[PDB]
Amino acid sequence: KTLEVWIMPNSPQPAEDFKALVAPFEKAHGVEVKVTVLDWGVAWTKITTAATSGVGPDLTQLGTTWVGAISAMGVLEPVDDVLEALGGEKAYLPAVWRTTRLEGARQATAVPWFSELRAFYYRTDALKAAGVNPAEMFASWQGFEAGLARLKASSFRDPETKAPLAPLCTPGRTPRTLHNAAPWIWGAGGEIVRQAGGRWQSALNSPESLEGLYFFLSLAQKGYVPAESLEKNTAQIEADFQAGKCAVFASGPWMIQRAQVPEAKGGFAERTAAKNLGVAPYPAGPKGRYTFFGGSNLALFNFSKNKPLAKELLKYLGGPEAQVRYAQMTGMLPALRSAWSDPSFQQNPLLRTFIQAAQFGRTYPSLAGWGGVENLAVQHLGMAWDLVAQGRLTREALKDLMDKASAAINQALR
Ligand SMILES: OC[C@H]1O[C@@H](O[C@H]2[C@H](O)[C@@H](O)[C@H](O[C@H]3[C@H](O)[C@@H](O)[C@H](O[C@H]4[C@H](O)[C@@H](O)[C@H](O)O[C@@H]4CO)O[C@@H]3CO)O[C@@H]2CO)[C@H](O)[C@@H](O)[C@@H]1O
Ligand SMILES: [Cl-]
Ligand SMILES: [Cl-]
Repeated sequence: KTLEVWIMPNSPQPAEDFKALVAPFEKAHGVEVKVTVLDWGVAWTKITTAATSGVGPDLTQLGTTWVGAISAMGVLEPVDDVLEALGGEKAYLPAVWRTTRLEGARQATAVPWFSELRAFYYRTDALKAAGVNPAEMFASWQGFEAGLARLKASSFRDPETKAPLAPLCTPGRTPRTLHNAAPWIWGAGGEIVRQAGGRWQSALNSPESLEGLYFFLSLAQKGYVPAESLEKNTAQIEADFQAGKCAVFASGPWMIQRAQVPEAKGGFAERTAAKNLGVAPYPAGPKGRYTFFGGSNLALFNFSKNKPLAKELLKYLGGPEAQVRYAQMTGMLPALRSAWSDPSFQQNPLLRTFIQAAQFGRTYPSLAGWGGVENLAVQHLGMAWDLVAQGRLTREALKDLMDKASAAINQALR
């Protein structure tokens, strides 16, 4: 008679934080909530195994980009009633509302839980020593490359590591997602997929998509990303920025919360980076400013034996008080627009920078096939990183890889 909820690791002690969050719900409803944490690397497989077997929790977290795929399997309970109780369409950013459903579907299948978007963390101390004005460096693509050139030339050394800092750390290992690449594709005027003629097709091989992708990967090729970074994944690069190896690195808003937590508690409060932390939005590309905007939603399996209490929990987790409290514990942003006004978010100057970048937030379409698109894109992007690791990424070779990515994506989408 326990409600069961599956979550990902959204906070340093993620189960304890989730239990603290729901204790008022448990007391008001006379029920216990049992939480299971799934690592982000394995969550998709465990959630899809529950969807196919009918054995699983009442509720699951879903990354926003997963909602279409899980909804298309016909295993999610409608939640238009819950979203109505929370304020309906009006209560959310369009970028958040669009993740409540499979695109074109009638009925919502997911409740917004938290939002996140990407921006650049930078070392305030390293840019000052390099003579870089952050407002110029993060204005434009030309600004960004000029600032990296100045950071490469800098004699600055981290006070702890006593060594120079990489201008930019970005991972070169085959990525799990396009989160890092997408702003450069978009800033150039391109897109991952495009809807035309009542079908979706790859646009990764568009002149504009190839422009942004080449710009981004050539920064590594030009000496602004150290060879060692190419051999790392996102978690390893995050550790490198925290350990004082990187002047600039792109991530979500949670690293602000982690900068106030001791290392022994899973943050980096003691590190120089934590004490010299800036944030700047992605620079304007040729065709405008964009960043990846995502987050997580909650879904109810239609095979749950506790749908009535599970919907009350969704209403609780989706509502103002729990919205504020969980974003405070995780370092994410509320999903619910009203909750953004809390002074805990507005008066935090680093998080305010994320708040202002949300105007340029861009999302993926909520497609049934999205996983398969992203998986083919990332496997080809990996091959392009391997060329960067040889100094052999040319425009010709990047186009050849993206034409192959585009053939396989169009096959999958058909
Ligand atoms: O693509 C699916 C989905 O992605 C969402 O973005 C997720 C990322 O997928 C995920 O890798 C990222 O994970 C963070 C996590 O939130 C932090 O809590 C975690 O914090 C760590 C800490 O940084 C570590 O030092 C320590 O080891 O433990 C704690 C956690 O216990 O750091 C990781 C690493 O980046 O979280 C992203 C935001 O949820 C998108 O939002 C969504 O749209 C996509 O659908
Ligand atoms: Cl990438
Ligand atoms: Cl896109």
